[PDB]
Amino acid sequence: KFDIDMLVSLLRQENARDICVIQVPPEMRYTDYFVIGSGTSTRHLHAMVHYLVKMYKHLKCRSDPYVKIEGKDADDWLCVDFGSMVIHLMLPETRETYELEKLWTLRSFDDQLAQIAAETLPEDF
Amino acid sequence: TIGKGFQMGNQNRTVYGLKVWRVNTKHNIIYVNGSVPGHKNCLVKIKDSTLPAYKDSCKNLPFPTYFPDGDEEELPEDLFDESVWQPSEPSITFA
Amino acid sequence: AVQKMTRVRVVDNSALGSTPYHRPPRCIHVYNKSGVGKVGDQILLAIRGQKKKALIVGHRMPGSRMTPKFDSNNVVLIEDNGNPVGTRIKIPIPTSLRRREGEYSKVLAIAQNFV
Amino acid sequence: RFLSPEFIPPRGRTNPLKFKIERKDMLDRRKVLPIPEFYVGSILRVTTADPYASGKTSQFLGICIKRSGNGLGATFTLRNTIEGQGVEICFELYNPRIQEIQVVKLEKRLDDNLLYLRDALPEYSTFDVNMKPVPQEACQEVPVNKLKVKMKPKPWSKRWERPNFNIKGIRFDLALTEEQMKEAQKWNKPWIEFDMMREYDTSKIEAALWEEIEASK
Amino acid sequence: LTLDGIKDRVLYVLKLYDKIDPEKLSVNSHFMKDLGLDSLDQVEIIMAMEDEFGFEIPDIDAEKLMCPQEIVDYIADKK
Amino acid sequence: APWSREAVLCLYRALLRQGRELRYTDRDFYFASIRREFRKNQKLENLEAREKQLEKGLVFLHSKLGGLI
RNA sequence: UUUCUCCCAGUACGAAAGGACAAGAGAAAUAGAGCCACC
RNA sequence: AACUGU
Repeated sequence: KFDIDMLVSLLRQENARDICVIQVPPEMRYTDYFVIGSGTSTRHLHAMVHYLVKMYKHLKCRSDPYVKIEGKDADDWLCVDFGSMVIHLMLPETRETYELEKLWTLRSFDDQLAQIAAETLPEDF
Repeated sequence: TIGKGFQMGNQNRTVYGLKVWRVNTKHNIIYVNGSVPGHKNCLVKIKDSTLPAYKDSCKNLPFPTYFPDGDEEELPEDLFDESVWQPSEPSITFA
Repeated sequence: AVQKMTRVRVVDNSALGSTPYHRPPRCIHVYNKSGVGKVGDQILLAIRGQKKKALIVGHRMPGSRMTPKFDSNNVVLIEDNGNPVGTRIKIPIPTSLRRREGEYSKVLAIAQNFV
Repeated sequence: RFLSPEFIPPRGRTNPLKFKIERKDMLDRRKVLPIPEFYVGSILRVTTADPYASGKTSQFLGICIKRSGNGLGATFTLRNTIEGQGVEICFELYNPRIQEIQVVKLEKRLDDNLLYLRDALPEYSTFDVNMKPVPQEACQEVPVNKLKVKMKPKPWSKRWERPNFNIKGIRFDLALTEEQMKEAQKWNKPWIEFDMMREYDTSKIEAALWEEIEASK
Repeated sequence: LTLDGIKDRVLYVLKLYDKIDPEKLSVNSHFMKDLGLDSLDQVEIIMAMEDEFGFEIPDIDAEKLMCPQEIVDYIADKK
Repeated sequence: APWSREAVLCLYRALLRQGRELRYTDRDFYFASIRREFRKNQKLENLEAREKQLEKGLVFLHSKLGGLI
């Protein structure tokens, strides 16, 4: 079957510059594993993203339906949603700016979380 | 259909392609997906699906009808579809 | 239930959203075949005199059973390229967006709080 | 003897056989999943299987604010404020995806419906998700919280001040003048409390249900 | 174990680190003053030594060493 | 500066060991980022603020690299 | 009732570039006929 | 401009 270990090994084969994997406890109602990936260029991002899905489709998953690829339009961030794992593939410079690893390592303590601000909705007159 | 008076209704209508989820043999209750025209406690006419896909479903069913008098094999009191989760079954965990 | 007008709250760290502004927000367009916008539905929001795509993450309309009814309308901005405008989301976000049809992994990859 | 509301049938022309069949499924399911006794105002933690997540369960804690439905389709709603966001989740008692039900704090509130807590101050509605279960006395009635919540500015989701709602858990005096109550009282409909045509008795039905439920056990 | 081997190997791991300038990387090279190391700077300096020789050095006495020969002695007696 | 500078040596060293014990992620990025974390933050901090940073790292150390897998 | 996506399949075809059918599945939308377990 | 079944 298609599992975490198989994909990461495939990620190594296609030479992902950055791979980060965060497991999630059952209490949180989200994916068991969240994965963050990197690639040098958009062309590399497209190639690696396609490779994982192509390997996924070939590697059993007959019970599971085909997985559509998200973010291919963006040249800097591509994300593929598999059954038990989600891999987000981006550029190294794009990776550090978003700091996805901080989000999951620090579930609610990430620094950029505080940077969010609010707005208003008052009656004009 | 339910009549609404001058405003309507009270017209014969048919709903097609309703699957059966379960049948209670003791009380002869059939559990059918979807809604059926008419009010509660209203008599309805039930016949095998006439859709082209289900042209010949009686081959795997009692061809003339089910005869309890024959008693070839006593049926369970409650008949369930495979997907249906029977009560008293373990709580479903999405694994 | 996001629809015409419908004062909304921009849950994002985007510069336009983050900066306070006097004008109440009048959402323009709902990116759906139907006219009603619910959680996970793309919408167009006017912020700071500019138009930016937004993704609904909460609504005050009564919802289906076994789900939490939010007390405020929450949205997240998404760029044209598909990447979120803001790098962080503060309000708790339902995790149903993952299974919802569409591209929601990026926004979920930006949502710290999940309920 | 605490008879759960769902077992009590409502008046109507529905076949009694349906209730008997529905009760059998309810009673059989209760063996699989234990449904603890609780009342509106009690804080509960409910374990439910997560469909969106894969092989993961979660527990949600909130104060029970409303009970609705009957039979196998009965549902209960518990409210809480999480990350400053008020959330109300309607849990169906007999849904197979509810793994377990825990009454963290078994208690009652002034009103049988706590929807007005949305208009009340957030602190009255804020409850810690990780709060541990508090002790309970079996040979006692559930504790009744008589604290009167303070409302937010006059514009509310519903006009609780009206006699129709007749909420006894709201500090109307602080936020409403006596004249405003008189305006609200214009909808008193005093004849309604005196009308015997709107009275439905289930005491005999409730008593009969108890033996049937215990007999199934 | 060879004391000279540790002395030049300890010096080697000190030499490996780039931030510190080995203007005078003697066997008695000091850290706080000779190398001008902050409280954190000495940390990674010990860490490079720890990696080479099997770590297991605790800081309770490591920050007291203050020179490669002193850690050399501490390495020598613990191996 | 720190409440105890000894924790830092134990804290930092374990991170490097975990990187060599961290298979699924890219070891190269983990090493550079972790060294940045110490260099970016520990240069200047206050005792109270430093306590939070070191405390989170200690839990980060003691919880299988804080969930990094 | 109509539309979109998927699948078939990066296959057929084609020097490459590029890129299908039909059959099947899933999503919606509207129209029509209904329904009240839930909201 | 808000307000409200306009």
